[PDB]
Amino acid sequence: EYIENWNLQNRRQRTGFTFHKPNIFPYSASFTLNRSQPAHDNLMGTMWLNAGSEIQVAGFDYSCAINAPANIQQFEHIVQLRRVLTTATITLLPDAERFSFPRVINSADGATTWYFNPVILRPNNVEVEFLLNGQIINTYQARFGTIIARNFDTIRLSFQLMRPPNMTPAVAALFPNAQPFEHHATVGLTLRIESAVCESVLADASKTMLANVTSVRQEYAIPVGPVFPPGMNWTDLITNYSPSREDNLQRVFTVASIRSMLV
Amino acid sequence: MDVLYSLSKTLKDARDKIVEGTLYSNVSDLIQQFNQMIITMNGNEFQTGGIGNLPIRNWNFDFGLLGTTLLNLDANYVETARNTIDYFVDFVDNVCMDEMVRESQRNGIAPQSDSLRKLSGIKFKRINFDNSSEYIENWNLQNRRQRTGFTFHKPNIFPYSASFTLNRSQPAHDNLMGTMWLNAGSEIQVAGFDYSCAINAPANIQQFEHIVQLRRVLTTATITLLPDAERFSFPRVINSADGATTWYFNPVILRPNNVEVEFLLNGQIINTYQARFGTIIARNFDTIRLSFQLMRPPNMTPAVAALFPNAQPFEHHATVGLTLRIESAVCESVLADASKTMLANVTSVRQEYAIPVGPVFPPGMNWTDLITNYSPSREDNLQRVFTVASIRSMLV
Amino acid sequence: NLPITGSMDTAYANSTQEETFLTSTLCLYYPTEAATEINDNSWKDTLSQLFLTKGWPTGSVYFKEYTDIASFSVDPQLYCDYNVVLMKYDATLQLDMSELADLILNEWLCNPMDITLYYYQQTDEANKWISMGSSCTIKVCPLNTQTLGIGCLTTDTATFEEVATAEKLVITDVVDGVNHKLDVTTATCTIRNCKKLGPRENVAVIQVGGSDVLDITADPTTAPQTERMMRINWKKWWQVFYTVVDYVNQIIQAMSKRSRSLNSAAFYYRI
Amino acid sequence: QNYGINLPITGSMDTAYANSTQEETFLTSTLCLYYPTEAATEINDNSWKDTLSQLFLTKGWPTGSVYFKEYTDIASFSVDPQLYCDYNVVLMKYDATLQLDMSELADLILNEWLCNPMDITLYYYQQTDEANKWISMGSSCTIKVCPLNTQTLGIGCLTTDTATFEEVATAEKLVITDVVDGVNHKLDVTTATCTIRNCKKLGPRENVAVIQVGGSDVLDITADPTTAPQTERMMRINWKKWWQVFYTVVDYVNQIIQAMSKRS
Ligand SMILES: *[C@@H]1O[C@H](CO)[C@@H](O)[C@H](O)[C@H]1NC(C)=O
Ligand SMILES: *[C@@H]1O[C@H](CO)[C@@H](O)[C@H](O)[C@H]1NC(C)=O
Ligand SMILES: [Ca+2]
Ligand SMILES: [Ca+2]
Ligand SMILES: [Ca+2]
Ligand SMILES: [Ca+2]
Ligand SMILES: [Ca+2]
Ligand SMILES: [Ca+2]
Ligand SMILES: [Ca+2]
Ligand SMILES: [Ca+2]
Ligand SMILES: [Cl-]
Ligand SMILES: [Zn+2]
Ligand SMILES: [Zn+2]
Ligand SMILES: [Zn+2]
Repeated sequence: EYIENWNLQNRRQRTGFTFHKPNIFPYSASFTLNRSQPAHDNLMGTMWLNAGSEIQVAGFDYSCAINAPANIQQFEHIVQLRRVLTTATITLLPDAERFSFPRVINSADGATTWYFNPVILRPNNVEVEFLLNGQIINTYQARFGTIIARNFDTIRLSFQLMRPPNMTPAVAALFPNAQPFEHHATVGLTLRIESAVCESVLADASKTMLANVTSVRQEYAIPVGPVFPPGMNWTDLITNYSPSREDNLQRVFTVASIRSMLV
Repeated sequence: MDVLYSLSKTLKDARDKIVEGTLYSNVSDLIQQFNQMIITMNGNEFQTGGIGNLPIRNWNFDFGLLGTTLLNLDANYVETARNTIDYFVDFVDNVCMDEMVRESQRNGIAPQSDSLRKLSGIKFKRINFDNSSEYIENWNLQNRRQRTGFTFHKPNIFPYSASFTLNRSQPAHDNLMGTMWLNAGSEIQVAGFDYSCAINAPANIQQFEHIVQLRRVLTTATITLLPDAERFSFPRVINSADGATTWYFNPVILRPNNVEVEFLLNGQIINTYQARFGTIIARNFDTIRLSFQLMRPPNMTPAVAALFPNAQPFEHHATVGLTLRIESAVCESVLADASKTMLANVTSVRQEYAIPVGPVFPPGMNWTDLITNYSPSREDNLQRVFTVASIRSMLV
Repeated sequence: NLPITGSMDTAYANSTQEETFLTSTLCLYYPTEAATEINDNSWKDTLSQLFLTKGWPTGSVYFKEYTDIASFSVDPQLYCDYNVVLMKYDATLQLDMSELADLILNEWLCNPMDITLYYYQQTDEANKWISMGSSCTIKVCPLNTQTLGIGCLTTDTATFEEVATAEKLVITDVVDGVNHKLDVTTATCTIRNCKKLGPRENVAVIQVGGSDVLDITADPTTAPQTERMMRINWKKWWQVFYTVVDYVNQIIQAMSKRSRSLNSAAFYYRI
Repeated sequence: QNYGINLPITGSMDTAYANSTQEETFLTSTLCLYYPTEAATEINDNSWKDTLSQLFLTKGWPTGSVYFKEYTDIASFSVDPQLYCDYNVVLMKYDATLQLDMSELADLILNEWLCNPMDITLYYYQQTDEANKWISMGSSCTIKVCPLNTQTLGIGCLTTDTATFEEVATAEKLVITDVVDGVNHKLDVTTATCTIRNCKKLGPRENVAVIQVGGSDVLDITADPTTAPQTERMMRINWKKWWQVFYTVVDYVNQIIQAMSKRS
């Protein structure tokens, strides 16, 4: 596969690399607060982990959309893939198990810590958009399980916290009309790229090209050069995946495969 | 199918082996096969497309043979070969696409496109040679009515299903006993919950059962069983079965008791594991039966004793969870999994050309609907389109 | 009872609050001093019109008056689909109000206790002796396997231990597994062997003034305040009724339809 | 940072914690203690404010920043209570007979209100939603209301005759009136001694902490009967001497301040 793609790329023909669980997302555990105040007690926003081939996003409203129009709070998340993925199998799951337990989270500037006490509700009007160059390619409305993204470079996940119009007394207690809010209504979403195809080389869960190159560079204490980040760290590399980096990385990956034939 | 595969395999071998400088000895058999393919295809007219937005394309084969006298291949030879290779690769890609977008109910294993039906003629069998890929090999075994086998890393055998069954319920939903589960792909998370922590249960034990029926028999399955269900271990507000109201779930996780997983085939116990976690092997099964128990802790610390009172209200609901993940299995039928790409390829081609919904597959090639109602006709059509997709993936 | 299977993807139905208000009845129970302070003969009509502004049909909100906590506790007959009891707080009656709450916030399966011929006991923690009447004075004499008394003589009631005196309602809880001779005034009291089945979801108790003192569970380690136990500070009763009317949706959200199938045939204010 | 409901703010879950900001906030913040006259009565020392300032200085505050305001009692303090310090701590003596007045005062000062003037003579007034209340203040606040119908005629009352009105307040110094929403009400108040304002509860007031001295939990700062929340700014202590109360407030001032958010 690697020498075939090398020959095709020398001829400016369409390349293809098949990746099981491509490491396409640089590690990023971040949050955005759309409504906040210094006490951090009535917060509306989103928190996400983009790691490897997984997106875990969660929109939290502390007021449970009591004052929101139509009792709906709209959450949106956008992931800009650094390379176009094609023929991608993607698992969607309603919940984000990573953002469903209580946690104490730093402030954006680190000054203070705020509290999160999730109570998880079914995400509502779930809409996954797979876009390419700003155009919608694939759309999945309220679809969970396996979906296919045929060609995209952007993932747009739009979901909603809908306040349940009816509540049992135990449920009705958790969401008062006004502050203080102790149980914050969170809607999750988990996206897992199982296998995809990329015209560029990437790390993935099944191969050893990146690990081989990193092992060789560390074993002989290769000083940092002007192309790759120190230690061949994949997060930095994929964050700033320049064409020069892509060329060098394809070269070393092809050489690593050639070496793996024998070593 | 075997002829289409042989065309593709010949073209891939020609691409990989007909390279500048190589000994003619390296390619002599390949050159003979390639020239035989030219001879067989010459004078034959094909038409692909004409379905959805797939454009109608006409294919005419009048090619010259490759030379055989060189000692090493030069640039001229490679360019001469590459022109014909390009035309043939385009033809094979279009035939594969034209077949991938068609389906039939009665005879879905048989070819559907006119070009592939023409290629099934006897005269084209001269092209046929090494059928080594897993999918073509299984295709030939199925045609010969031999036992077939597909290896799947994380087979997508379970249709998406996030549901709950309440065995004890009230309109206020505050003393609830039951279980909730997610079946998705190769994962099954189940969790039995007792709001009273089995205080009124006969022996302070609440028994929970979960039966999952696999739509196809799995063999040689490596499964990982873990004693908690992270999916049902955090507080959530859940709709009611009719959707009229919402109830509250406030899990506190106890380890499951007397865990018993049975892998069944035709209602017969093939494999059984009691109190076993980590890696287990289910050799041949179509049903998974998970039985677990919530055992009220006989001795409690003051905090634990405070969690679980004698009577209502019940604010901390005792929960026991199981997690079952099929990492690898073998099935006699084609299935979507995590490592392959046939389903994504078929769906991509059906989407890019706006193929109208046919009488076999669910709209949009949605896998949940396909695997929920995985009928023999659907299996035939799916094996056909998956074999075609693999043949296409050899070149495109 | 049958298993109910639900899909977690099911769509929420629209609000049913309007329909339940249209098809149900609301009984309000308040002390007579509330009517005394309000001093208006048409105030029932005013509250009905305000509830109509809140959605309830005219004629569905029933107003019932009781003299005081002690009197109301004699066989309280809750009628409507939803019952709201405005219970005045008195620092001296913390137990009694609790008992009243314990009587109306829970379902009870009761059978007659013919003490004068039979010896009784409490099998489990849910078994209580509920005594109601004009004057419930109950004395207890614990017994034993030999049928003697422990600090009490069956032939002499003066030695019976004292657990209730001049009570309109009292819940008696004794040590389980022990037989007790009972001495109560059958003329002014009736005692029943009862089991608390569970919460009674169609009854909410609003404590007017005071603090949290209610204890509807005999267990000393639990004092659970369910959503149906409200508590409002007050200085005027008109404000109390205005807040009950205004937050009626909140009050009913804390309540649920009774759901219990009874053996009895009582009167109800139903539509 | 401020109150960015308008615009998003993004943060990384790896951002290192800054050091403690307690010393800096004590250095840049003014602290006010609101106590009853009884406290100064039992403390015969006249230089006691000086001593408390010195003790706070030992606890980090600069010696120009800790302030002490006296009020006669809860009834009088509830008349336009002005809190002008970055951190406000109201030591509120408990009485069983004034529970509603304690709750009204705490609700007024533990929450933010957007208040507009009312003209009970010129217009009728209704309450829009569960946040819309009427807050009446002054020397004596006697408030009577006549609920109208869609025809503007009174319900159980006559607009012409104020005597037929319904009485919701008498001689009050502060009262929160909560009537049935969406119903126009004719109002009669003692405008000479009672200013009534149409107010909306915006949210909690984060720089005011009420320490209830002695008693129990009686504060109900919500007009919803189904909720009696105890916010972390609502503290309670048991007491026999006021010097010990002041010492407790001083010693755990770090705990009291970290339970409040500085003035915006
Ligand atoms: C539910 O509410 C929507 C929103 O107005 C309305 O269109 C619909 O008819 C209502 N009833 C049902 C059964 O959907
Ligand atoms: C924070 O505390 C550390 C530990 O003493 C100190 O070195 C540093 O200067 C302080 N300030 C900052 C801004 O880190
Ligand atoms: Ca009593
Ligand atoms: Ca005695
Ligand atoms: Ca007992
Ligand atoms: Ca108790
Ligand atoms: Ca007052
Ligand atoms: Ca009147
Ligand atoms: Ca109101
Ligand atoms: Ca309240
Ligand atoms: Cl995997
Ligand atoms: Zn922040
Ligand atoms: Zn894998
Ligand atoms: Zn239900």
